[PDB]
Amino acid sequence: AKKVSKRLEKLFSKIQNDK
Repeated sequence: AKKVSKRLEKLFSKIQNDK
């Protein structure tokens, strides 16, 4: 399963909301 992306997306979520 290469959907670990979710966990990665979780860590990047912080940078995403850099408004």
